[PDB]
Amino acid sequence: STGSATTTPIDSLDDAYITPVQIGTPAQTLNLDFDTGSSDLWVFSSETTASEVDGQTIYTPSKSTTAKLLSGATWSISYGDGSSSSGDVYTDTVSVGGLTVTGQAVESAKKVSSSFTEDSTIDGLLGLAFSTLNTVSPTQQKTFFDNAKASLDSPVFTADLGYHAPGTYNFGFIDTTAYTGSITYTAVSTKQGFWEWTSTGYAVGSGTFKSTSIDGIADTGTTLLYLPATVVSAYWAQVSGAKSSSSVGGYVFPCSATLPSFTFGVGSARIVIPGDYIDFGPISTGSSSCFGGIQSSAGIGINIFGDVALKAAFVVFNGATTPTLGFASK
Ligand SMILES: NCc1ccc(C(F)(F)F)cc1
Repeated sequence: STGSATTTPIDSLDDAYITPVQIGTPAQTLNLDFDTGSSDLWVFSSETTASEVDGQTIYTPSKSTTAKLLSGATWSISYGDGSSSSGDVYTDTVSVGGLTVTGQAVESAKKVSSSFTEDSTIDGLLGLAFSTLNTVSPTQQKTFFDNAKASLDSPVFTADLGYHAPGTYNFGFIDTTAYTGSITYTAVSTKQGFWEWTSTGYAVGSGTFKSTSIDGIADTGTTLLYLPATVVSAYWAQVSGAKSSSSVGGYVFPCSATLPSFTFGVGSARIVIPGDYIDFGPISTGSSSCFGGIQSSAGIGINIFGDVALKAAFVVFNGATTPTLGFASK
């Protein structure tokens, strides 16, 4: 079997992408943030504290004839930006773009952090990292991808994120019309539970390519590109008037500037991020200072190839017994 679903930016800056997901019988459609950096499927629900819900669509297990309380199971998660949520666990039927999994753990949020509350467009997260990171206790639960793996034609899913435009998540097949050239595959380490790989180097604009190993994770759930301080300094040095701001918390640049492209290496191949992808607009309404899409990972402890990088490519998440990551130009 296969599945295919359209993913849509939640705002004009591509801060995140939402994908419709059908949960329960009869179907309750929620717009979830597909996150290859986490491994929990959690949703706003009828159990969420009422003051913590502001316009989200909620999952109501009592209206689903296939929902089953997973007795005694709880979950609690904290993301790298300080966000947090927790609750109990149901099992139910979950369908993504025609692909159906029965008995999927659906984690019902009783408490959500303020970050999720003030984002009315995101009804929950669908984790697509490895199941070792799932937070359900005492019995760890499998991700949607892991549960679907057996019935998929191929144990892969692909991310084709658009720049200020809709994109596609495909499950079980590789759309050979969605990219140009060849797909370059590279090895994945699962030791930390992430889609972790090693980039072979970088270049700024039309400058020389610097061969150097950059270990990082492919994370559709992170907006920006977080790279070591040496790389990020070399990039912003080429932008007149750019500077690292302590009050803003990162590199800003004059909105009048034009940004150079950024190239990262995948084996012997190169993926070019257009300079326009790195512009995240004024730091405040009316400001002439703009926020940069490439920031330092020094405060995070891990390099993150977020949406800024992934939307420049067609990305294959190959969940075979030896997992690999595929990158192609598009
Ligand atoms: N997108 C999920 C996510 C968020 C943060 C991290 C961090 F901070 F631990 F690297 C990993 C994964």
